[PDB]
Amino acid sequence: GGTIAKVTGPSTGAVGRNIEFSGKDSKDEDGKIVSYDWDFGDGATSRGKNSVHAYKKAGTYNVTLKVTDDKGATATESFTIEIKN
Repeated sequence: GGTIAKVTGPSTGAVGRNIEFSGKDSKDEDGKIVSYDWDFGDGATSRGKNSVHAYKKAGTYNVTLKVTDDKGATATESFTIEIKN
């Protein structure tokens, strides 16, 4: 009930194009979020509230964001993106 991850991005994209994802709307109800860990669903990862990824192959990818708060609690949320050739 405290901390929530939120993922903002496009539901579709194209192979080879840089796609911007944001965690900006993530929240700790009683403190601050200190880190943003992304997994783009193709083995790639990144850190930072606003992160970027290009997919190398068509597919449907489940992007996850794990946020950590200033109490060390974590929360994860998912976002599905369909990448066409």
